[PDB]
Formats: sequence, structure tokens, C-alpha cells
Amino acid sequence: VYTSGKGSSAAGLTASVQRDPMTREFYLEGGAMVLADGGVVCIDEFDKM
Amino acid sequence: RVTLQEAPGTVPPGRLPRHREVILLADLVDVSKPGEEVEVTGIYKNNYDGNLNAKNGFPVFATIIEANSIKRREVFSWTEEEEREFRKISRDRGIIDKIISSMAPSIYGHRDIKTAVACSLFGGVPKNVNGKHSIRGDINVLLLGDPGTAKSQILKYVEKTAHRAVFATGQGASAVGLTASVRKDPITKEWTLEGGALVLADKGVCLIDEFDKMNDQDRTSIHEAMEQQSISISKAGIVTTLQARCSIIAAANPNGGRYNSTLPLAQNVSLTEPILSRFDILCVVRDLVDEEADERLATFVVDSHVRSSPIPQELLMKYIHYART
Amino acid sequence: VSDKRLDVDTSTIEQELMQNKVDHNEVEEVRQITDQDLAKIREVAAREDLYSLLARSIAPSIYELEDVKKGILLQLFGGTNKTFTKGGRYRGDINILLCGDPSTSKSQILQYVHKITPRGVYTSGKGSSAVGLTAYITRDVDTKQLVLESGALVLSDGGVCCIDEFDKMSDSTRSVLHEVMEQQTISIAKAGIITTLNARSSILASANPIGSRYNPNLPVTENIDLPPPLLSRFDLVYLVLDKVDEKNDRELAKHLTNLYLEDKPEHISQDDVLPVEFLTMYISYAKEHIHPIITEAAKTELVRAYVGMRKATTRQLESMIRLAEAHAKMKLKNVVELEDVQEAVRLIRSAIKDYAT
Amino acid sequence: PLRDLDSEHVSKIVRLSGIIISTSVLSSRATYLSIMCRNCRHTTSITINNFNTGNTVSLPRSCNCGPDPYIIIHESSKFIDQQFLKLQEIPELVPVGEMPRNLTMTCDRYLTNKVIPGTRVTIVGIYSIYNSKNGSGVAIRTPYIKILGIQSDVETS
Amino acid sequence: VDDVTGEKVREAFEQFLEDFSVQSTDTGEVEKVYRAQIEFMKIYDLNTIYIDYQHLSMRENGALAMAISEQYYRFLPFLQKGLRRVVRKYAPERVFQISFFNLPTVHRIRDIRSEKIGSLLSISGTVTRTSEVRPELYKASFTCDMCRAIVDNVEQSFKYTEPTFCPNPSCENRAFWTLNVTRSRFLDWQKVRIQENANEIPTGSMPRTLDVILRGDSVERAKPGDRCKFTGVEIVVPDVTQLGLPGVKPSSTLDTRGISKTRSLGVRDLTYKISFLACHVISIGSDEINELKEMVKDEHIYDKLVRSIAPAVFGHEAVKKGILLQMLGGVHKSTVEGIKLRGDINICVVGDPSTSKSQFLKYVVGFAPRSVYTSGKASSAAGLTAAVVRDEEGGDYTIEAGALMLADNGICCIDEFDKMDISDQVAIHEAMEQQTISIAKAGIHATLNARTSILAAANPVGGRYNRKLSLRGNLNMTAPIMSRFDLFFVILDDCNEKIDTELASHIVDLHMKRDEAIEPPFSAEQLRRYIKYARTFKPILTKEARSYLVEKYKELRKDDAQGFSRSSYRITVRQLESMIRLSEAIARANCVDEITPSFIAEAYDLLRQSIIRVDV
Amino acid sequence: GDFLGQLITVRGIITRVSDVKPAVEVIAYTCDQCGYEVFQEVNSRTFTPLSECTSEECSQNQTKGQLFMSTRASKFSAFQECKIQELSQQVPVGHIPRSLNIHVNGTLVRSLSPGDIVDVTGIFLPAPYTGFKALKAGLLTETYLEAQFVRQHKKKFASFSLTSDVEERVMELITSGDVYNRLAKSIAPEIYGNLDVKKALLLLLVGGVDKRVGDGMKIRGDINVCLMGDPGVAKSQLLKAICKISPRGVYTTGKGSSGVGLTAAVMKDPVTDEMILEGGALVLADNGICCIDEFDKMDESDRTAIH
Amino acid sequence: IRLSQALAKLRLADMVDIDDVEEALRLVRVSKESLYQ
Ligand SMILES: Nc1ncnc2c1ncn2[C@@H]1O[C@H](COP(=O)(O)OP(=O)(O)O)[C@@H](O)[C@H]1O
Ligand SMILES: Nc1ncnc2c1ncn2[C@@H]1O[C@H](COP(=O)(O)OP(=O)(O)O)[C@@H](O)[C@H]1O
Ligand SMILES: Nc1ncnc2c1ncn2[C@@H]1O[C@H](COP(=O)(O)OP(=O)(O)O)[C@@H](O)[C@H]1O
Ligand SMILES: Nc1ncnc2c1ncn2[C@@H]1O[C@H](COP(=O)(O)OP(=O)(O)O)[C@@H](O)[C@H]1O
Repeated sequence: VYTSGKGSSAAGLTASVQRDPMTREFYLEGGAMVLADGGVVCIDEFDKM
Repeated sequence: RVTLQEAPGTVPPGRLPRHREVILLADLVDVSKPGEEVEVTGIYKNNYDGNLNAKNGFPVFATIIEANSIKRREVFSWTEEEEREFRKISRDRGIIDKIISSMAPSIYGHRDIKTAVACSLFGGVPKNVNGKHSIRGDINVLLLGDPGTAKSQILKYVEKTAHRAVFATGQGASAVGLTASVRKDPITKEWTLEGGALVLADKGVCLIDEFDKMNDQDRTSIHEAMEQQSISISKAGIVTTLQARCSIIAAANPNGGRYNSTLPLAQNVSLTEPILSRFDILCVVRDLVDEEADERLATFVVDSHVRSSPIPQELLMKYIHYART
Repeated sequence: VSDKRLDVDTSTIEQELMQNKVDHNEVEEVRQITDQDLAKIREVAAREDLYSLLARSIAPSIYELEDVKKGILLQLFGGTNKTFTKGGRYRGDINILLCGDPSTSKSQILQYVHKITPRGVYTSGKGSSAVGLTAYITRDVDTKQLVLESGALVLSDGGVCCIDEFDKMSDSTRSVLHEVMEQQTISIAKAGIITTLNARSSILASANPIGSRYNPNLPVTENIDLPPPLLSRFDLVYLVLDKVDEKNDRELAKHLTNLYLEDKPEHISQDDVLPVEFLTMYISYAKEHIHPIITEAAKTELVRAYVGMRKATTRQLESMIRLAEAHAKMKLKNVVELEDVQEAVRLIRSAIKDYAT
Repeated sequence: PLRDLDSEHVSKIVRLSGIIISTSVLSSRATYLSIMCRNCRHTTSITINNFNTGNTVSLPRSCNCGPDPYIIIHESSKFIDQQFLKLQEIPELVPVGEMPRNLTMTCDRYLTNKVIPGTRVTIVGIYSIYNSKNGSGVAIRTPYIKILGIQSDVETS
Repeated sequence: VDDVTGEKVREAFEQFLEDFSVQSTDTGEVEKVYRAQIEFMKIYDLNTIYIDYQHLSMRENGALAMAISEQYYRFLPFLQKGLRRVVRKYAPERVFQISFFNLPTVHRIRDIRSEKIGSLLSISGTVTRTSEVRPELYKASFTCDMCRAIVDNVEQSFKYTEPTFCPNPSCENRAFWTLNVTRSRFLDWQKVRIQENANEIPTGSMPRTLDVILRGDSVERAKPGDRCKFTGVEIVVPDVTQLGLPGVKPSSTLDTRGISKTRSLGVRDLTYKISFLACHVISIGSDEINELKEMVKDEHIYDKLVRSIAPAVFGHEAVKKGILLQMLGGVHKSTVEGIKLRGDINICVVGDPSTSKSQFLKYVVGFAPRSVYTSGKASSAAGLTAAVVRDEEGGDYTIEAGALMLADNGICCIDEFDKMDISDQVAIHEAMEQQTISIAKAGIHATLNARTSILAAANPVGGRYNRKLSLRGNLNMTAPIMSRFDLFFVILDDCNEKIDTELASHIVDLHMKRDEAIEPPFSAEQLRRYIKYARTFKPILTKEARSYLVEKYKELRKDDAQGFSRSSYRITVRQLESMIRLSEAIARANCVDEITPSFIAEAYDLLRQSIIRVDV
Repeated sequence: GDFLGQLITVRGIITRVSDVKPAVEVIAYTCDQCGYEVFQEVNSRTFTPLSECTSEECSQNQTKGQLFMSTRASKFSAFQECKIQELSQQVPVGHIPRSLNIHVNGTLVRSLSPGDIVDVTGIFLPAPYTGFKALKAGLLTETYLEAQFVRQHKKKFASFSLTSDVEERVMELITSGDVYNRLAKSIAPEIYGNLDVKKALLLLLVGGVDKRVGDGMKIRGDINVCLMGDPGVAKSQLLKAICKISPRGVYTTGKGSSGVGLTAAVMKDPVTDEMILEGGALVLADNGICCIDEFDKMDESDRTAIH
Repeated sequence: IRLSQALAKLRLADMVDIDDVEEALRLVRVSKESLYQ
């Protein structure tokens, strides 16, 4: 997963808890790390995060 | 169904234009597009549903124009005779200059700042190296303006001429708003995905102005778009990478005065150097008062307001599409 | 509606409800006065020390600081209302900020004025917001409908709005007051209904300087904080200070350390001649049956004062002519004397004798 | 193109491509349901082989004894699964003016869970109609696509 | 008898309008009158009338007048039937609507009671939220299939059901329906919700609106954001929403004590709310042209205008012109293909408080019609834009006025731009850039035009100068909205004993009932008809002296190029563009067409001092 | 939920406890034709008002008379509902304190208040309810507690009449003499030292006498104490101490108790209506001592309230 | 005065004797003045 950020554009850069608007509850919203798990992650502007 | 409202041009002062509801059937469907004054020749009816046993007082029936026909305001493509004709025009060398001169008529502009426009608007080659990286096939024009300079109006031209051209303004916003996000729908409806200006404008031309006024949340989006040529969206459950290949044309406003310092451009304006590096062509505009230049300009402006060689606009706006395809 | 213990509403504000409520008739409304007591008022007016007298009678518990009691005394009589042909409407409104060392009773006055003034409303600093001071547009919840509620200044229209800790208001607030103080109305274009509605009200504001002892020297005009433009706008600005009179604290302690006796409060300021319920019917009477005009005599001295100050801003003049006409409103004079504008200035100069440090 | 669907495509195999916004919680429908009359004590079975969201089949009305007595027995009945995918056109193009339109899907049995939202797909299906409840009028009926079957993009991931 | 007494009132009224309605003798307007009215209405055959109340009140000594007013809802049918009678008599598709006007009295909406119910009355207020015009039955042909439709009658009062009798046949009933839309008569209508006049409301009771329904050709006569005067047709509308009010609330439980036992209970609460209705709507609230001529003839009337503008205010001479030149705007038209030029004008007054910058404002909201005044900071948001109102009910998308847009082709006056922060200022920019107001909220998308001039009063950062600071840095509003305001007309007040004495004198003068004899050369009333006349001109400069203007533009920037530490600005081309609308403004002022190079020089110097005040 | 019907005694903190209003046990109607009366008993939340007539004399007649209620004749009870939460000590290690409803009829009304720690003794009865209709298996009961008799911990002064043989309970304390030092030391003995501090805290608890100037305005009326210094010396333990001893005491901290914590919000009231002001901290504890920790970190808006 | 009047109440008082007031002064001075140690 190539993410140069700050995360982008909608995608957060890290594991994040966001709630399902319906049913409420909780779920992993997604991000670079989680979706990319068990492999390579590519980051840019790493000082700009 | 088409909600048709009174054309805002002809309004008598103080009264508001009134929604009136139109129905389309058969071949009429989907022909009309929003943001266009349309004509219908209908049969005005007070139907229906109609109960409306809810009202009660006073007895009141809604009205609906049931439409028979549609007339456009008051669809373009190249064609065999038109292209065989066409080819012979592109053969002269000076056609370039003629085109540039045709590119922004009412501004009086510059030869340079229009040249950039023509160049980026007209195209590039993508161009994928087997099988890895496509480089980029577009020209990103940073048009760095100056208060009172034409810097807005120019790009507005591009929205009329280009095939797919989108106006996102800065933010705040004039829809669309530059950031793809999955948003709950108006009234009560299921959640629809929506792209920013970038996704919407793919292969076309994305037109943005006043970078400096943009909230970082957008800035990262534009940066990403230029960088990898794709916008990724991870929310909510929907997870993708949409592909925006757009050429960005920008209008920017120097920090403070017309020319803020002898100091370098990057110092001259707020936008950070790395985002700027992505832009290949930088159009600076000037200048200090010039006698003749003020003559030449004022005559032109005055000429305009008093009113009350280049290719015909139609053939150029066909020309571009033709060649790009 | 009316009460004996608390002050009576004005006529001009009532207007129609006099001009109406007669036709279908009704009862009560405007407080009515017998004859012989009137005969007592017109007698008391004769008393020379009256202007002094009432000043001691306003706050019985509160000691000394007579010019504060006094300026406020004129806040109760404030101004004379003018409609011109149309528009005009400068009302009677006079507005007073007062600052100083803490524990100076500056809040007590607020309580008292609050108690007397018929329609007034009492607000703390930071417990306030620009939405809170007008037009809530709340859901009614009884009918499940949207109903408009009157904000705190709209209620306070007529009589006196009282304000705590005015220095401490949020920056968005105070942006309400630049509307009220000048226009004398508030203009609400928001949300559901768009109209300019009238709030005509005095303001009495308390302030605590940064010090909190505001201390000798320093620019005072700096040391009240505030934007100075807003600060110049207030009619009469009191600055209260303690000179550590020795020779005072003993006297003051004699005052406060009393009660003591009696446990059931009696003879507070005694022995001092004081009116009690008389001063309210007096004040009322003064307000409805008198409409002072300054005629010719004033204008010369009146102007030369203003220049003398200019040698400040034009508001200070507006101030003088309104504040003074209150003095003349008292004493039952339809016309101002050339005299009585003297102290009417001096009250503004009173704070200056307190600006020396 | 999802934008272009004539009313002459109704109940005909229509194939189209798009991007799935959302897939829905699984539900259960009954292919085989053994029934019993309560008063009559009579027993039967109804086996529904194919179905769209019709609703295809309802319990019978007759075992006095009546109105419809029949009690479903849940222990001997066999059920299957149903998804309700919802397909949006690719947000890229070509609304340019508007909120892009979408169609609703229904997938039975082995076509469930084949697709994660976000995966670009191309559906072969049968364009069709249900009544529902007006959110409309008059006689308007909202379209949906019964899916048989689905060939995903490869991979895409 | 009640039939007979009512019918007597009929014959009495009919005799009235047939009897002489006019005592005017010799030169006139000699008799009749109303016959002339029937016939003048017979000219264009639009079938509605206007007849005055005063006459009718005077004639019979009023027994008839009162008989009409009090029981008026009782006496509608006799009256319009009587009119139909006379029409049948003297005249040869029948729809009639009768509307009195000029009542002797005005009643405030707050002064409305239920004793005046069902009776004609007079109510004046500020119209709000007009609603699109929808048809109404009152005459319908509705019957069952069995045995025949086309029965046409009833549904008179609001119900709306149903056929009264002679069902089915032969199924005779009871039953109900069916209604045709192919056969019936409809009229009008539009609903408008009127508000209490801003100036009147009792403290602190705050305004309360009432609802007035418009049927009749009186339709569309009402206008959003306007004072109007209505005459009564008053009535009632029922309301479900009143519950937990609290009671005690009356009910319908029927008396079954007739018949016999061998329908159920049938109870329906009746809870009504008062809502006014309107037959008549007015906007209230040759010899003169000679005066107009007398105004255009003189060479000083410009100066007269300028000096006469704002009596309350003392001097400054700049903002006088600044205020008037907004009232008289440019061509605001053409140049096509293309994008349209501006047109109109803008001003933002800046200065140290106590400078009475607000008096101007109040004077403008006082003087000119189609002017909204807000004090925003409390705008709050929209405010200056439309809600839009949803629901209605019955389809909604009805639009609030409101604030800015309800003043259109006019001067909107806002105090304190510096208090409204970011949110709305952007909206204003959208108004003064795109010229259109685009509105989409959770519902029907929309575009609503507002073409307006915006007069603002903005206080400096510290409420002071800061002479040494650039004005650019002083006003503290964002750049794009800044560059659209041309030009500012900054005022600062400094002490000068002559001027000081003049102020104290003038102010004390003002607070003196005498002398209020201070008067402008033009009266506040005439200056309006004058201006409105001056608005009907289409000033156009073809003249080649426009060439001169160029050098003037040119003369302006050169000396202002160096130093840059001068008031610049630039000077922006938009200022060249500004000189145009200024010129045309002065043309509007002086009635002259194609103008003069001289007037151009006046607008020029004006801009110049507006610049120098920025220099320091 | 196996105790339903029993007479049980619980201990917990009262919260909420909405306004007392008339509820109607039986309704009286008056035929006016046959004379008589009609009394319908009324249960649960709602009822349907009867019509026609049940009169033995309006029975079997051709024409039944119509009747309508008279609110003077009917039997009303004073109804007040209050919730109690777990005492928070008794909560098992994990989880969260539960809530429970209570009803109050007749005399016991008004005896209960928020921020009270109380033993409530009542016969425990069910009342029909469930969640969303599709959420019930049936029949459930939803329950509630009924309130016979109230016994409050931390009995509440200043209200008592007597001063009968209780003075005896005072006298063991008086007779020894030197009450002031004795009590002083007796506040928070759990900590060592600072006899002066406690010496004063006794006064704080006692307070008085205020005054009324007869016009009148008031002058407090009470004492206001600060405890400075750091990091140790165990200053806050004195405050847990006091807020434990004094009734109507409430312990709060800055970040902590929000500004909306001290001020009163307007929120819709369930059952009885509507939009009642519910406060906290200062309003919640008044007529008694309020306690604050971390008094620096409270920021700004809070300090204005307390100021 | 208010502290005085408090200390009185633990005597149950109504007298408010001098040692009471003096004691109040004592508590006051002892409050602070511990910063000299
Ligand atoms: N030389 C010129 N000829 C014609 N029009 C011009 C010229 N220079 C500027 N303009 C007009 O002035 C406007 C300047 O706006 P601009 O400064 O570009 O907006 P922004 O500052 O918001 O980017 C443009 O819309 C343009 O049409
Ligand atoms: N001159 C005085 N006469 C009577 N009481 C006074 C006087 N000065 C101070 N006090 C008493 O001191 C207290 C003053 O507190 P206050 O002035 O309200 O505090 P702050 O100045 O911080 O607002 C009041 O209880 C008041 O009765
Ligand atoms: N030239 C003038 N004409 C009329 N009134 C004036 C003038 N100068 C000052 N004033 C007085 O100043 C007041 C207006 O103050 P203003 O300058 O509007 O304050 P702000 O700047 O806060 O609006 C008015 O009440 C008016 O009486
Ligand atoms: N004189 C004392 N007697 C008993 N315990 C003490 C004494 N002095 C300090 N402590 C201990 O010091 C700790 C300080 O706790 P606490 O009051 O919560 O924080 P702080 O030190 O900020 O007041 C207490 O737990 C207490 O046990």
C-alpha cells in the first residue's frame, strides 16, 4: 500500500476506530497499516506526517 | 421527473423564481441536462395523489406540467467531411501561434500565459513503460497571478472550451469540493460514493484557484492525486483506489502585494516548495506601471465596456478533442 | 401588575396599552396615587438637600461613595424621550460602568438596582452568549413546535439591565452591545424571522481592573482593559479607589460591624432621615409627569464644558445633556436651570478627581 | 452503461459494470418448508425451487378450520441465503452535473460473499421490477437487477 | 324570517349600489358611480370589482354599514348574489369577487380578538414567505358510477367532502365520491404569512406572525418583504396541533337522544386557530412633472442633492456622495457574449467610533425603499441567504425571503463586517462575485438571483488609526471581499475648535425641539420621486472623449507607481472598471446623457481623495 | 428478577427524582340524568374515558344518559418517580453501576432528593412493558420498585423538631467540655497533624449566621476555605473526609467536573414534562459543603462561576 | 465577624464573648504566616 501522508485522501494513515453509523457499534475504519498487514508499506513525506 | 424553475435572468426584482414540476416520458427521458435553460411544450395539469385527504383545508390541488417536448438552449464530434477538411488546416506551421492567439480572446492576455494554457489543455503522451510506470502524460500549469491580473478569467475559458473540465474553486465550496468522500445523501437515501473534482474530471482538465486558501485536508488530496495519479478512499466500508489522471491548472495569489519580494518565487508565495515542484510550468505575472502597456490595456477594456486571424472557437474546441483522441 | 415595593414602569414604553385597554376597559396597570401624599411630594421637593437626601436613601446598607449612589439616582430618572417627526428616539437611556478594588460593594448596588427596577434582568459574565441575549428560537416541547423566545436584553427593555464582570465577557459578546448602546434597538436577521426589534434599556456594568488593585500611575485608560472605543461610549464611568483613610475604616467598621444589633434588622442608617416607599412613588411621579427641556440658558456653558474636555469624544456631550436633564427632571423643573449643569459636569469630573492618583 | 437502461430491457438478460457501494447483512429464505395445520393437524410441504423478492410463494389459506391455519415447522425446513448488493456506477464518469445513480441487486446462495465492497465488477443479470412502498406515483415501480451470475474484475485485488 | 331579514339586507344593498353613489356635481365625476365601474370592468371582462366602503358607510347613516361589517360572513352570499342580479339586469362563465377598501380604522395584529371573528376588518403588516399559486374547488362535479356522474355542486365551506344529497341513484345513499378533475371550477390561490410591523411590537413581547390566505385576483398582489394593508374577510382554520395546550377543550359528542336503541360514539374535537383572509391587498406604506423639470433645469441641483442628503449628519461631504451614488447605479448590462459587466457599486465606511458612521446607515434604511438593515455580527448565517423552507406541507420548496436577497436591486446596509467572522463573509463574496445565490440544502437544489449594492460600516482593528499602517492591514477583512469594495471613504475625526464648537452647537441643536427648523433644500419626500425619475435613464457614453478617460486612468497609476509605499492597491484595472460605473452614476445624477469629460473628472477626483486618505 | 412481589429493602443513590404530580386512581363521573355517579378504577399509564351511562337506572332504559367527569370527586394520589443507582462501592470489580426505578404515592412524596444515599423499603412489583415490539419473546415484565418507607443515611439537618432525649445524645459530647478542640480533632482523625486546619473545618461545617438587612439584601452566611501547598501533606483526604461527614456534600474535580457540570442544562423530562433544569455540583450540593480538587487546572469558564 | 459568630455557636452562645473574636483572629493569623518557617 503506497500512502504518502498524513494518509490520503480519505484513508487514514494508521489503525483507527470509527463507528458504523447504522447499528452503531464499532469497527476498524481502515488505514495504511491494517489494510497493508503482513507485507510492504510505502510512505513519503515521512517528516510531514 | 424534472424540477423546472423560472429562469433567474428574467426575474422581476424582488419576487423569487418558482419551482414547477415537469414530467417526461418515452423518448424525452434523460435528454435534458441540469444547468441548462430548457423548453417544454406541455399540458398543464392539476394531478394527482390526490389524497390529499390530508388536506382538507382549504381544498387544494397541486399542479404538474406534463411535458410533450424539449428544446435545448437557446453533441459535438468530429466527422468525415469535417476531418478531411480539417487535416489541411493543421499543415501550416504558423497554426500554433494562431491557436495561442485564439486561446484567450477577451483578456488580451499575454503570449506566454496563454501559451501554457494551450500546451497543457491540448495534451501529452501518457505514456506507460512496459509494464511498470507511466511517468505522466499531462502538463500541470501553475498560474501565479496578482491582484487585478486576469488570473481568474483565463481558467474560466478552459471550462467552456475543454471536453471534460471541472471547476472546484478553492473550497467552501463551489461543488465539487476536491476530496472524494462517501457521504449520506440528501432527504433520506442510501449512501452514495462521490469523487472530488479530481476523480470526476479524469482524462479531462481539473481547474482550481486560490490554493493559498485551501484547508490542509484538501491539500493532501491534491498532492496525492498529482503524485500517484490515483485517489484512494478507505471509508466507510468501501475501499478502493479511484483513478484521476487530470491535468491540474491552478490560479494562485502571491503573498500580499503584486510582487512580494526580489526573493525567489517559493519565498514569494506561501505554497511549500515540494508541492510546487510537481508543477512543471510556472506562469508569473507582472508588472510595474508601464505607459504604453496601460494605454494598450485601457483601450481594450474601455472598448469592451463601451460595447453594449484566430480560428473560430468551435473548430479549435473540436481540434483539441480530435487530436487528443 | 404594579407593586408598592418596586419601581413603576414608564409611560412612553407602555403607550398603546394605555391607548388600548381603555376601550374594552380593564383594571390595574399604572400605579395610582392619592391626593394628600402628592401634597407631600410637592412639599418634599421644596427641601433643599433633596438631591443629597435621596442619594443617601438609595442604598441604606451601603456606606459613603455617595456620587455612585447619586449617578445611579440619575440613572433612575435618566433622560427625556424624543420622537422628532419620525425616528429620533434617543430615549432616556444612560449607561454606567464602574470599576475598582474588589469588595467595594460594586455588586451590592447591582443587587439593589435589580430589586427596585421593575423589568430589569441580572447577568453574570461568561454565563452569557450573543445567542443568549436575544432570539433563542427554541422548540416549544409542549406542542412540539418552534416558538420564538425573548432574549435577556429584549426582556430588559425598559428599566435597567445589570451586568456582572463585564470586563470578562467573551469577544463575540460585547459585539451585541455596540448595537444596543448606539442604535438603542437590536437587529436580528437570523434564522426564521428577520426584523429589527426594540430593546431600550439602561446598562449598569461592573468591572474588575487587572490588578485587581488598579494601582497608582499606569495609564488608567489602559488599566480598565477594554477596547478604548467601547470604553469611551459609556455615559458615566466610575472609578472607585481606597485612599486608606484611617479615619475611614474605623467609621466604616462602625457602620458594618453594627448588626450586631438588632438581630432583627432595624435602624440601619439611623439616625438618618430616610424615605422608604415614598421615594419610589416619588421617582415614579417624577418620571411620568415631567418632561424637562434645557431651553436657552444651558447651551453656552454646556458647550464650553465639552470643549474644555476636548482641549474624549462627542459622546461625552450627548452624555452631559442627557444626564443633566435627569437632574432637572428631578426637582420638578420643566426647564433646566443654567445651574445644575455644574454638578452634571462634576459627576464626569468626579471620576477625574479620582483619575489623579 | 448503467446510465442507459431502456424499459425494453425488463425481464431480459442485461449485463453491465460498475462499482459496489455496499453489501448487506445476509438473510435467510426458505427453499423447502414443511407445514402443519394447527386445528386440522394435517401436514404438508411447500418446496420453492426458484425465486427472485416476489414474494414468490405464500402459505395456503385452507386446511373452518380457517383463515389460514398453517404453521411453519422450523425444525424440518431447509433455508438458504440472500445478500442484496447495491451497485453504483463508477464515480469517475459521466455525471459531471449530478449525484450518480445506482441499482439494487439480489444474490442467492452461491453468489453470496463473492464480492467485497469496492471491487469493480461486471454483472450479468435480469433487469426487473418490484412495487415496494412509495418514498413517487402514479403506478411507478422501482427497478432492481436479479443477478445471475457475477464475473468479477480480475483480480482486481 | 332570518331568510327574509337577510334578504332585506340584500335588497337594501342592491338598492344602495343602484341608488346614486355620488353627490359630486358640475365638474366630475358626475354621479353615478358604480355603474361606471361595472362597465369599466365590462371593458376587459375580467369579472371582479372594487367598491369603496366610506360611501356605503355614509349613505344609510350606517345601519347598513354596521349590518355589513358585523355579520359580513353571514352576508357574503346575499351580496355577491345581488351583484349577480344587477349584472343580469344591465349586462349580458360566472365568477365574481367583491372587495371593499378604505376602511375608517386600522387594527394591529396583536389587537385582533375573537369578537371580530367572521367580520370584515383592517390589518396592516410586513408580508413574509409567499407561496406558489394553487387551484381550489368550491364548485365540483363528483358522483359515483352508479348511476351517473356530472352532479355539480356544494363543497362550499372548507371540508372538502362531499356531495350533499340525491345519491346514488338508484343505490340511494350515503356512499361517497367519485370526483372528476375533468369537470369543476377552480380559482387562485396563494398563501402568504404576514408578520407584525417591526416598529410597533410591545416590549419585549417580540413579533408574532399570522397567516393570511389569498384568493381572488388579489392573488400575487402581495410582495415578500413589504408593508401592506388588508381588509377583512377574517374567518378561521382548524388546528390539530393544539394538544397539551392545556384545556379545557370542547368536543363534538353527538346527541343521540332521538331515534331508539335496538354509528358508535362519533366524537371529533374542535380546535380552531385564527387566520386572517384577504379580499383586498394594497402596498400602501402631470402637476409634479413640472417640479421634475424645475429640478433638471437648474445647474445647482447636484449640489442641492449632496448638501440635502443627510441633515442629521454634520459635513464630511464625501460619504454624502458615497451614499447617493449607490442609489443611482450604472448600466449593469451587456457586454455579452459572454459575461455581463458590473454595474451597481459598493462602499465600506471605516472610522474611529463616535464618528456617527451609523447615522448614514439609519438614514438609508429610513429613506430608500427596498432596503434591509442588519447589525451582524448577528446575521447570523442565513440570514443573508434563503433557508430554503421545508416542508410546507404539500410539496414544500417554498423559499424564505430573506435578509440580503429580499432587498434586490437596492442598497443593503450591514454594520460591522469585522464581527461576522469567516462563515457569512464568504457568502457575501459569492454574492458580489458570481452575482447569483446558489442554494442547495438536503432537498431541492436551487439558484436565486440577488443583484445588490452593499453598504457596510467596518471598525478598525483597534477602532483607531494607525495612520502609519496600510489600510490593507487596518480593515481586517479578507482580500477577495476587500478588492470588490470601491471605494472605502475612510473617516477619522480630529479636534478642531471651530469644528468642535460647530459639533456641540449642532448636536445640542438636534436635541432641542427648537430649533428643529434646520432644513434641507430638498424635502425627503420629493427626492425619492426625483431619484426614481433619474433611474429611468439609460446613460451611455459613445463619446470619443472617452479616449481622455484612458489618460486619466493613466494619469492615476503613474504618480502612484513610485513609491509602492503609497496607498496602492496597484492601481488595479478594476479601478479603471470602477471609473466607468462611477461616471454612469454621475450621469444618472445630472440627467445628462453621454455625460461630459468634466463629470468624469469629478468621479476621478473623488477616487483621488479616497486614495489620499489612505496615504499618510 | 425472582424477588418480584416481595417486600424488599435496598440501598443506593437517588438521582433524577422528577416532580410530584396528581395521578388518578379512580375517576368520578356524574350522569346528571339518572343522577348517581360512575367510578372507574384506573390502572397503568393510560385509560379510556367512558361514555353513555352505566347507571343502574340508565341501564335497560330506552335512552342512556351522558356523563362527564368531575375532578373534585375523583381520588387522586400524589405520584413521584425516582431512580436509584448502585452505591458504587458494591459494584463488582468490572462492569458499571446499574439503575432502578421507584414509585412514590401518597404521603411519602417529596421525601427524596438527588445526591442522597438511602435505604428504601418497598413492596416490589412489575408493570407491563417491553422494548421494540419485535424485540419481545413475551410476556416479560420490565418491573419497578414501590416505596413504602424511606430511611436516609446521613440524616439531614437543619430540619428536626426535637431535641427530645436526643439532647441526651448531645450531652455526652457537651459535658466533657472543650467541645471545640474535641470535635476539631474528631474531623478526619485518619490523618496526622494540622489541628488548626481541622480546627477551622469544624467552623466550615457549622457556618452561619448570615444576615438580612430588612430591605432586604443578604450577606453570606458561610465560610470559604482554601488549602494550598504541595505535593504531599494529604490535603485532599481532608476533603474526602468532609464530603463524607457533611450531608449534602459533593466532591468534584476540575477536568473533572465540566463547566456544564456546575451549571444546569435544560433537558426533556421523561414521564412528567417538560424540559426541566438539571444541575450538578453547585446546584446539586447546596445548603451544604462543596469540595474541589486540582483547583488550578479548572481553566477559565469554571473560575468565573466560582468567582 | 462571621468566623467569630461561628465559634460562638459551638459555645451555643448568643453572647459572642471576646475570647471568641480573639480566637478568630488567631485562626486567621495562623492560616498564613506559616511561610516564615
Ligand atoms: N488585461 C485584462 N483585460 C481584461 N480583463 C482583465 C484584465 N486583467 C484583469 N481582468 C479582469 O479582472 C478580473 C481579476 O480577477 P482575479 O484577480 O483574477 O481574481 P482573483 O484575485 O480572485 O484570482 C478577472 O476576472 C479579469 O476578467
Ligand atoms: N461602603 C460600604 N458600605 C457598606 N458595605 C460595604 C461597603 N464597602 C464594602 N461593603 C461590603 O463588602 C462587600 C462588597 O463585596 P463586592 O464589592 O460585591 O465585591 P467585588 O468588589 O469583588 O464585587 C459587600 O457585602 C458590602 O456589603
Ligand atoms: N456629524 C454627526 N452628525 C450627527 N450625529 C453625530 C455626528 N457626530 C457624532 N454624532 C453622535 O454620535 C453618535 C453615533 O456614534 P457612532 O460614530 O455611530 O458610533 P459607532 O462608530 O460605534 O457606530 C450619535 O448618537 C450621534 O448623536
Ligand atoms: N499527617 C498525615 N497523616 C496521615 N496520612 C498522611 C499525612 N500526611 C500525608 N499523608 C498521606 O499522604 C497522601 C497524600 O494524598 P492526597 O491528599 O490524595 O494528595 P496530596 O498529597 O496532593 O494532598 C495521603 O494518602 C496520606 O495517606
